[PDB]
Amino acid sequence: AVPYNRMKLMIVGNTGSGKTTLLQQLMKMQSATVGIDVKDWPIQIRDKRKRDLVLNVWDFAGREEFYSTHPHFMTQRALYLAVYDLSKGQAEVDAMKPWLFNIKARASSSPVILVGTHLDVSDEKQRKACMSKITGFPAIRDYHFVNATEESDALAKLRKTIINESLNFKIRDQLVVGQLIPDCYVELEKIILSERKNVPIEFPVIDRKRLLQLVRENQLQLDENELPHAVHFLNESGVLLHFQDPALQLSDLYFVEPKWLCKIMAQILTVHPKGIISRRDVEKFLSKKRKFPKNYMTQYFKLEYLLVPSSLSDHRPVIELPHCENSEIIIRLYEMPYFPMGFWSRLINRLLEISPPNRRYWRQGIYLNWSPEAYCLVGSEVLDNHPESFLKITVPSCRKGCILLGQVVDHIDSLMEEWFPGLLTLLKKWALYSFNDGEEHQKILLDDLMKKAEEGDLLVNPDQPRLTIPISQIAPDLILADLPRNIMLNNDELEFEQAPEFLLGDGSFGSVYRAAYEGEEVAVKIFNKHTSLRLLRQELVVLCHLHHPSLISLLAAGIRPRMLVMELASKGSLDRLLQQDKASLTRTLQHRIALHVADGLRYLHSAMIIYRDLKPHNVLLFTLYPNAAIIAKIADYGIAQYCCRMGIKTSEGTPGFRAPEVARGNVIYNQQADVYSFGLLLYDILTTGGRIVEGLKFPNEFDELEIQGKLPDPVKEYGCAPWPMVEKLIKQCLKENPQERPTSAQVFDILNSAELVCLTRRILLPKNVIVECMVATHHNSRNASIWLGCGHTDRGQLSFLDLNTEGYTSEEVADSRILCLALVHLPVEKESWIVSGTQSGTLLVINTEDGKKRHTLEKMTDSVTCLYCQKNFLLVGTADGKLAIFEDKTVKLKGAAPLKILNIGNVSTPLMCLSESTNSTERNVMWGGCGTKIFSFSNDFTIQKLIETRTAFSDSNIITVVVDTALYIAKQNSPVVEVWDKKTEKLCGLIDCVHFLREVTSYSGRVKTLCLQKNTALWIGTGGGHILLLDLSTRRLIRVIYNFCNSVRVMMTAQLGSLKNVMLVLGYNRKEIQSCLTVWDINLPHEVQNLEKHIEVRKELAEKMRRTSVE
Ligand SMILES: CCNc1nc(Nc2cc(F)c(C(=O)N3CCOCC3)cc2OC)ncc1C(F)(F)F
Ligand SMILES: Nc1nc2c(ncn2[C@@H]2O[C@H](COP(=O)(O)OP(=O)(O)O)[C@@H](O)[C@H]2O)c(=O)[nH]1
Repeated sequence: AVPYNRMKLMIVGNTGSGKTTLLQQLMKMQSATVGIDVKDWPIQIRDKRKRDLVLNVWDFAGREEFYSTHPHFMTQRALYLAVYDLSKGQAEVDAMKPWLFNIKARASSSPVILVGTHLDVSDEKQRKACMSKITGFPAIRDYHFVNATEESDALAKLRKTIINESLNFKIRDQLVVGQLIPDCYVELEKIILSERKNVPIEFPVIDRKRLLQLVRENQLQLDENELPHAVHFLNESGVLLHFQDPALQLSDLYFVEPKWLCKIMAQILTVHPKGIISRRDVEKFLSKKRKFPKNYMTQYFKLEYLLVPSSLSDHRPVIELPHCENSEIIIRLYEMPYFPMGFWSRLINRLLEISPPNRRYWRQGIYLNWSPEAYCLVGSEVLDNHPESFLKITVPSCRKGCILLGQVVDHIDSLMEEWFPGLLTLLKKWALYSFNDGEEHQKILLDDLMKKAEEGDLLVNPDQPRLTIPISQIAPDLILADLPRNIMLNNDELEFEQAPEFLLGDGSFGSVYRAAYEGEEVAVKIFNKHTSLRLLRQELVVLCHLHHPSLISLLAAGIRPRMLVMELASKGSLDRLLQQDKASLTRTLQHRIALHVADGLRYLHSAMIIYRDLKPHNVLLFTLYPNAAIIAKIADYGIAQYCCRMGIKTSEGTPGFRAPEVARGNVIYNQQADVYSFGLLLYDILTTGGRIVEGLKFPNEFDELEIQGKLPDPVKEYGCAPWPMVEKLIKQCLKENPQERPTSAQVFDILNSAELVCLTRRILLPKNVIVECMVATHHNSRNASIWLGCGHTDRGQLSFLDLNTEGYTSEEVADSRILCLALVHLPVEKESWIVSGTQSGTLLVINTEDGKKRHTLEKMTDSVTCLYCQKNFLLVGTADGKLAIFEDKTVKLKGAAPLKILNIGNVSTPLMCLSESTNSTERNVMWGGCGTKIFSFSNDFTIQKLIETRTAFSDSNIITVVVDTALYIAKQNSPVVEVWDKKTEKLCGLIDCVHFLREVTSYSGRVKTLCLQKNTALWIGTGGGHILLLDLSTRRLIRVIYNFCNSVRVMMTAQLGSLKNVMLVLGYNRKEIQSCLTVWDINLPHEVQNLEKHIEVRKELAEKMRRTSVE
């Protein structure tokens, strides 16, 4: 709680007025001030206990050219002077009036002194009357007309004033110098002083990390929670500058020397018509520790062939209207008292769109000429013999000019709705009509012409009814004549009813009743009585130009009852289907309704439009049939506003579905503040809308989640089944730093995957415990438990992961490394038993239910390499290839050998690829291999086929075999898989692995696992971490799957929750190993096709719509 006494002064001094001269004479070569020039000014008041008053003084430059960049520095908590000469007379105060008017809106809680200058040649008696009449214009406390350069002025009353304002001037009833601010704040300021000396001279900036390091490094005791509050406070007193604005993206940097930013305009001013200059090559001529000075972020200065408005000429150029007649041209008018500082800059910027041409943009008017058919001379014409100012648009009275005027007036009214609120009141529109051509123009304000037209669009001369002028060619914005002629109401062919029964939703400003239009069914959106035409145009700027097959469409629009006919969504909104038909949302439809909305948002954000209102009641469905082309459109663009790279300043949003910065409306967000609403939609789709009704209880609890943002784990509490690939969106596109969210194209891309609609679970075993052999549970009904054979320790462990609970309940039952496992499921006597094959060569046996039933079978001659489980025959393969046959009747027997060894090889030949077939169900076609030699056998235990494979990678032993109609053979470190036919016993195909991997990439394209789906496709798992979804048919590649693992160890097919079709996968993360277990849904090969055909369908739809729309 330390005292802090340092206020800021802003002498806004016009040119020639001697603001610098008065400051110099007050604070005890003066060519001009090129921009702001900040100084300090210490003083000690006469009172003994008077706080040390030091005024951070800004000697604001006053040439008109600089004005466009001024308002961004005029902030609150500052006493604005004003300086106008008196040798000019009553004209000088009139010329100073715009400055006071601009102060009146940029900061109106700031006291304003007002001081003349150069009283040596003044006539005070005249100007005193109008100066008193000045006291809309803010609280000009006290005029203090004073001398020029000598010392005969009591203007030091400023000090007096401010020390009164030390407690009179009250930001929220506080004291500007008496704020009991913590000592950590002042310590931050103290270290900022030295940081300004340490920071590069021509590159003043510090990052966040350095600030966070020095906070604790110098024992400040400052917490990270109040740290942004501390930054904001110091920015208020003006010792540093920080731009929280997400649209600017400069939230990372911190500016320590505010004396530098003020002069960047001056420097860049003097780095063919102006506003055209070469690339900003001067960005590297300085220190510039980046590819720009002080960071790469200079070019984001909202104050590359260059355009700058400040240096634009101030004379109306030599441009003549192609036509001249009262009948042939419309002219709109806006009556405004004072052009806000920085208007024409924003206007030129916004009107540098060329998609609604020889230009001629001067400092106070754009000009856009396509041809003698259509031009739009937006320009300032104060020549009215009146004090106020007129902004006038001029267009030719043909339909092309109407389509131009009706868009220019929307863009101007969006400028004046987002950036300049104070004007709208002061703003007063006008339309210029004339009955008999040649006579002068007669004006009528717009609020009256709108009603005169609503009554009837045949505007009558009040003097004599013999003259008639249609409201079309005088003001076609009001009667909706500037619209493509395909969309126009035809009320004869419309039969709506406003009755209660025929009602649908009620989306905020309006209602939507169903009706008939041409014979089909439609959704007539008649507006309320208290609704302005501006909202109609705000929706008809989006609904009549953009065409996309995931956005709602317009069938008509008319001004008589002010409706908007739109196509009907038969199946209902997303909310009314996420509260009733809960069980109709499968895992496919839940992804289609999130892909179509993402595509809609992509097309929106690609036309410079922000939606801002992505609720779950503005996602309409058309057909719940999971496999279609147009499932989910978007509707209710009631507050959708244009959004360039500059950003938006208003704050509209339904409480609970807003970005974190939208709620704190002080900052200016951008298009990427919408992806948060989409993430919230995705969180409300994943959990079947539980959050909706939970937020319905309390509006404060509904809005805290967009302010506090403590969202639960959706899989834990709400009960939803795990979707472990979309939970990487919901946990990514819900962040707090807007720069770190995925862009809309990048969240459409992540959602345009067949993996996401598949990876169905994902488990990570504990740190550095590894699996080498997996076996599922054949019961599939007791629970979802999958025993795993560990291999990390020298001894052998037998873990048992339980899939639904994720509890790794390992155990140590083996002495040596565990190599193979198998589950014998005999309903006879309820004998479900798991046996294993150790690297030592013993067949350990364990019962699932019995905690201790270790009936260790008679150990084989050598180690164990594989095992296989109607026919309940156990076929054990040793490293010698001495295949053994046990039996299921000896499950209780503790050590035995039921049948004889069918030895087919020696110790040199390792035998582990045993497999059966799904063709004809006859186990007699069991295949396999002993060493570098394939073989088969049957129940007769005879070798009915031995096919040696001795014919660089062609000299390796066998690993896996699968048999549906041919043979597939993998061998150790083989980029190929040697195919064989079971009829000719000859090698037919050679499916090269790395050849296929060449599209995604001493190549580690190994083959460490292999599986074969029933009759659809292969799953070839590569030791490099890829899953080759090879098509079984002839050669086609469905998809290669990667970027989730580093080495796939084992793969197999299992069953979960009494339903089949899951594909377990056990993978390495390569000495730190994180053994991972994905569980795919084996519908994946048919999915990659169905999804790709769907996408390719609607992309054709989107192109047929957009291309034809140009006509
Ligand atoms: C904001 C909703 N607007 C629309 N809504 C619809 N369709 C429906 C919306 C619904 F919600 C329900 C519904 O389930 N209801 C239950 C009772 O309460 C409301 C009606 C039924 C719909 O069509 C049959 N079509 C077009 C529109 C658009 F405005 F976009 F044109
Ligand atoms: N009329 C008049 N002008 C003065 C007097 N003393 C200084 N000036 C002018 O006032 C100017 C300073 O005005 P300033 O606010 O810095 O103008 P800016 O640089 O364009 O913003 C100097 O350039 C002087 O030429 C004076 O006694 N009478």
